Amino acid sequence: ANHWVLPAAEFHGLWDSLVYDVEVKSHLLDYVMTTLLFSDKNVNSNLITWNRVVLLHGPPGTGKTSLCKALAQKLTIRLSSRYRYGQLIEINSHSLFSKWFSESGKLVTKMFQKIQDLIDDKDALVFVLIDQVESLTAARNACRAGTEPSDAIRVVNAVLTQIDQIKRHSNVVILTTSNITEKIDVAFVDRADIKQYIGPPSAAAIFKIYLSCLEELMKCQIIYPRQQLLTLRELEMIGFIENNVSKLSLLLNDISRKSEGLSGRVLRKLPFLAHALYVQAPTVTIEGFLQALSLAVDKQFEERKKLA
Amino acid sequence: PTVHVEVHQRGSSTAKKEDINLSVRKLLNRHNIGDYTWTEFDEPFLTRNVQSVSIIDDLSACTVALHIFQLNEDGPSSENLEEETENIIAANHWVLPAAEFHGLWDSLVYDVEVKSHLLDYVMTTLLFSDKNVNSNLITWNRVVLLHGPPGTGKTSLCKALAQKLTIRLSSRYRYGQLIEINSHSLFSKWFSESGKLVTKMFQKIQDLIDDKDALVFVLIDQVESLTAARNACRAGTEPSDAIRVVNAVLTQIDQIKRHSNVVILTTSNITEKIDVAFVDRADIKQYIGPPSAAAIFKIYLSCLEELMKCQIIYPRQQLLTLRELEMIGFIENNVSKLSLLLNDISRKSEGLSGRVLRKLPFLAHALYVQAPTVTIEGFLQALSLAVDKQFEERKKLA
Amino acid sequence: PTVHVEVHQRGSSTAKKEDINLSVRKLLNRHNIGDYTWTEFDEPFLTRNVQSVSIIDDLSACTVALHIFQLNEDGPSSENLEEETENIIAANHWVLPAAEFHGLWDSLVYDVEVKSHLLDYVMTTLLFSDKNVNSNLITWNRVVLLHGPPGTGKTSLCKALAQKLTIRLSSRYRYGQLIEINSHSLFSKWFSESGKLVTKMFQKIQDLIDDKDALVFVLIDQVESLTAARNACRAGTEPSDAIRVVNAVLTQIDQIKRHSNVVILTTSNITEKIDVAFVDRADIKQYIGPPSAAAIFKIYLSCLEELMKCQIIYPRQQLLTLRELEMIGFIENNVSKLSLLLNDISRKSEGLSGRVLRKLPFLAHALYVQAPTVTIEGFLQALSLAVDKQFEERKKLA
Amino acid sequence: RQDLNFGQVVADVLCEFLEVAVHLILYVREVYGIFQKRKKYNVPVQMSCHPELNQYIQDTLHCVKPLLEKNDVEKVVVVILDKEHRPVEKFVFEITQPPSHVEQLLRAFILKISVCDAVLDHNPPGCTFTVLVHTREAATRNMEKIQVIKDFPWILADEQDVHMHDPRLIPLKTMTSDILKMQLYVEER
Ligand SMILES: Nc1ncnc2c1ncn2[C@@H]1O[C@H](COP(=O)(O)OP(=O)(O)OP(O)(O)=S)[C@@H](O)[C@H]1O
Ligand SMILES: Nc1ncnc2c1ncn2[C@@H]1O[C@H](COP(=O)(O)OP(=O)(O)OP(O)(O)=S)[C@@H](O)[C@H]1O
Ligand SMILES: Nc1ncnc2c1ncn2[C@@H]1O[C@H](COP(=O)(O)OP(=O)(O)OP(O)(O)=S)[C@@H](O)[C@H]1O
Repeated sequence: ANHWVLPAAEFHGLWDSLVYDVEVKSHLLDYVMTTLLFSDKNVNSNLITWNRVVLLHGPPGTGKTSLCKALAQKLTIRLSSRYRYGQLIEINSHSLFSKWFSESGKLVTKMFQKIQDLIDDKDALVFVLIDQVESLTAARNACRAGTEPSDAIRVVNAVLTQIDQIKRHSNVVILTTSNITEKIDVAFVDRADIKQYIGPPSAAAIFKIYLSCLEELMKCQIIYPRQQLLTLRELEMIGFIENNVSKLSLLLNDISRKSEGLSGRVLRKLPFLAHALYVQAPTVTIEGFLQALSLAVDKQFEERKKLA
Repeated sequence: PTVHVEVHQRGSSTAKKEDINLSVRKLLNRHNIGDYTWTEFDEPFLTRNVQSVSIIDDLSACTVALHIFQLNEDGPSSENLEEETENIIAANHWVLPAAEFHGLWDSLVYDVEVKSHLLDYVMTTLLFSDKNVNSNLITWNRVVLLHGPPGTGKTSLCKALAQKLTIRLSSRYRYGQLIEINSHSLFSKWFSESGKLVTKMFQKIQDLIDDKDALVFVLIDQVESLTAARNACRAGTEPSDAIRVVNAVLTQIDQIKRHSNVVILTTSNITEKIDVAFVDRADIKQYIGPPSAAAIFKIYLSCLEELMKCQIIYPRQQLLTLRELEMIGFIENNVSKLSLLLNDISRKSEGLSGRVLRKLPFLAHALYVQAPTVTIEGFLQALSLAVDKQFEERKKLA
Repeated sequence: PTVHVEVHQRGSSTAKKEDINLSVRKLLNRHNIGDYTWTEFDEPFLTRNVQSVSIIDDLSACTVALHIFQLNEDGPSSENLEEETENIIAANHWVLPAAEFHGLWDSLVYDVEVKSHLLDYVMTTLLFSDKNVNSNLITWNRVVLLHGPPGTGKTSLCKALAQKLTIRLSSRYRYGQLIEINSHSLFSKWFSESGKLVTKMFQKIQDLIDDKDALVFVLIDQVESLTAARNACRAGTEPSDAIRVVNAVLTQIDQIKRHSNVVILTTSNITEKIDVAFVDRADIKQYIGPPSAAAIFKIYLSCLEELMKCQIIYPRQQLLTLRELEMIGFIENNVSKLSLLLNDISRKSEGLSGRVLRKLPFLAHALYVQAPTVTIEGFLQALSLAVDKQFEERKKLA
Repeated sequence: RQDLNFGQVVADVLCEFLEVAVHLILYVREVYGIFQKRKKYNVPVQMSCHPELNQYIQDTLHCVKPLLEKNDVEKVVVVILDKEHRPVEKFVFEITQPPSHVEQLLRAFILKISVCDAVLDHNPPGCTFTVLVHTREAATRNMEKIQVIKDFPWILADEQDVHMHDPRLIPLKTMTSDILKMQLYVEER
């Protein structure tokens, strides 16, 4: 399993950069706020249901792990009154299966003695990121017609019950990514209550992604002419009227509209892609760079239509 | 207006790199001048060290960069990614390109400048890594993925890319590498050992990569035999470690992105079966199909030239390429009707996989010549018969 | 116009090779002699040495080097592959020319010249191999695929050839071989051992191949058992193992692409289940259908000659061949009645495969008129009825 | 219709079953008093309280558990032995392997090795064990498959720890099984 003491030098640009227009980020924020406030409030679960489990799902490569990591960062800094710091644990399901039970049981037992040592001090806020949960139900679907179940199903079940063992305290949060929208055979689908859907960013997020990308390309003079671009608030107060100063914004807005639903990770690789193929120059002017980006979004759409 | 020129110098010689550099430099200063290559040298020392010099695309001497390379003659050094308990081959680790890969780029002929696309893509990769561009605000994982019908060059393009990249980056990197991972030798009869083997394999890859100058192109030729459809291969249960290797592979590839000198060339005949988490993790999901009429013309030109060289065909002739055939006016003045017939064959030979396209001269000669030596028009009409019979064979097999 | 001669030299005889070469020169050039064969008579010592001399398609001004051979009288040699407890013969192994395959290549009758193409393929392979044509510029993978309706002489042409060649290519290649592959041993219930020993079997074939005088003839019967199409469905049907074998054969069919002492003869009758990355690697892809009228007449001629030699028939009478029959003008005479009537029987029995065409005398003497010695005046009619029976035996089967 | 492959645990579990076994036998053979009575595999297994010795077994066996998975192993022998490294109690797990029944009959195994102290005479305390891995290749062929573990090294078949003798077998078990021919037997000396 991985481990993060606190949002490090790799943990700012994500949340400062992940951009969705449904403001699901604020939604995750206040959902977790409600969860923690109810928990310290000692409300009873039977009449009103509340669990410390949050599940994230949607197409693959849309931010779910980055969203979980940045969310952990944001919650551990925001909660500046109860927990002085947090702990992020990324439990990989792969490395737990030994040859047979009597080894894997001791291994998982040692891992969760370490986890209990960590949680014993309730000073901090601890997370767990079970990366993929479907890797624990596929091994359970093979009770017949597969490997020796005594060594596969038993271990995953002895992990699934230890999940409920850990979840029992009052400063734990459970985060997972699934990437299927129908149901999950593990007890993290029906029993989960914060099940937020993530999809491709909308047309208003392509602008904010692209401006940050172009700024980063500005930082080291890859694009020579340092021209000033304007935040979407400017294009909406101006009235969307063309002039000599806010035209690049117009072209980039048309681009953002054309690039609606590709992905999160892909809309971040597109400037590099456009520069690689369609620019063929060591330094570029933004005016032709935007046309190259147009050709690149057209190319990406053409490819995704070309894979049959 | 950068123009690249690369010189193959014979492995027997041992002259110092910069002395032969300046020698071929005044060679160009003697020439001062289309992609052309020489082997009929004049200067004695020039003859003793270099075997050939090649110009690769009316620019006389605007600017040239010079690359010198030493073809290796020993085969791949196999490796067993195991504790020697079970003898199974793991990867055919190559070295700076062997003589087997020579001429490979020239053999492969593609319709519309895809070759250059991968070229400047990797060039851009290093270029952006040079300006210290911040990783998080913009990033890219290296994975390339080539897909299409069978026989289009996709398991013949990754090796040639290794070749020319190790040739071109010679000024920046002393040696390249290549690791053709053997996908079938990664799993195990015991369960939970496939995960143990994949991490050891890619850990060995990382060890090989650690030399920040050492260029490494991992080659996974049959990813669809390594990345089974993660949801589809769960209905009708496989064992535990079927969609438990895809995740580890994905994790290690996402890990490899933070190393400056890596490419990951992958090929696939079947796309509907690879993945959903992979078929979107590749930068250039490049599609290579059957070559067009011009590419087919260049293919047949290379074939006929080679047969003229080896004397399978007795009288040497001259065949005008397409760009000369444009200027001649396509007249019938007994100088270029042979190239016109070859163009007709190129026209009617559309859709063939491009592997059959190299096969076809041999098949034509075998079946319809029954002689050990021929003229040119006989071989052309035999090739026409061969393409027709290939069409008939495709029809009768349904 | 070169015409070939094969001479069968007994296993009893011990006279050295060249001695019998010169002896057969004395023989043939004292007779000074489309296909007419002689036995080992007309001289004592050669009667002690040779068995038969046969010519294959008039003054014979330019003759061939005599192809003189001893049949080996030891059959298959089972060779297991598993390290422990194989218990399943994975590959039968003849050393040609074996005893059983004798006369096989001459019984088979095709009137479409499949033998000519499938023969000259190897001759041209040798021609391009010896004069050293570059692999990159012209290449071919050595695979032969044969398909058609069931039972038409597809496994009997993939074995009658692996002998005929060793007879033809005796001067160059000094002993042939033949490996019959037991596909169903390659698969395995275990997790990843299904391809991890296909590679082992092709490794063993390679180990047999290194001896540069051998002329290995790998044979795969009913390929669909080995290269079933990759896209069946997403379910557990055809588990993940059956995606990774079909592309484990294909990564070995091309690692033995470089040798010139190898051919891979393969058979299949349901083509639509062979993966399409194999249906393109094949170099000839030949289709052999049920025989036509002339082939039928020749088959019946062979059967009748064999019986009246074996005396399951009354005092024998001579029969006429299509050439002589057309030469005489189809006139009803003291001998032609049998020829014309057998011609009608042939002209009636089209559409049937070879198996039934060769059973038919046995059934026609097993069910219909039975008297241990039967005259040809009646027996031909006793065959005709049987023919109709088969057609009736189809209609009731719908 | 779904035909399907299999996922054997065949060769590894044995040694780690030996783990339980050895953790039992190190107890029962009276060669461990730092052992404690515990519960595992539905039997009164007697294990060790030291996690340090648990990781020592992790090294000794659970490092070679996929390395012992070669099927060449003939005799997985717990040599119960004095300072000279020569047996008094040859727990010869003669693994005649024909490649939950395994614990169904190792129920008898564990249970009867537990009863073996009613058959084992009073073996002197202060005597340790060695795991003699009898392979099909003599004199420790292929050092790699036995020294797979990096931190835990292996040694060749040096003259001392290679031989045994005094084979009086009272076959406390002969528990043949499906995957296993666990011809365990306690060859006294
Ligand atoms: N909408 C997005 N906005 C801003 N940055 C993004 C976005 N999507 C992806 N990124 C970045 O691009 C990379 C995508 O990788 P991940 O966030 O880990 O995707 P994921 O959650 O793992 O999806 P799967 O189902 O596991 S394939 C990450 O480095 C993200 O930080
Ligand atoms: N443009 C081209 N013109 C002529 N021949 C070509 C061309 N491209 C490739 N080839 C031939 O194709 C061969 C390489 O085939 P591959 O691309 O490796 O087949 P493959 O894609 O691996 O086949 P699979 O695995 O069934 S999809 C070389 O020997 C070339 O001679
Ligand atoms: N053209 C032919 N003329 C006469 N007999 C033939 C002919 N073709 C095949 N046969 C008979 O075929 C008998 C052998 O049957 P097989 O050839 O095994 O059939 P097959 O043709 O192998 O088809 P499969 O794949 O094995 S269905 C031979 O002994 C021949 O008698």
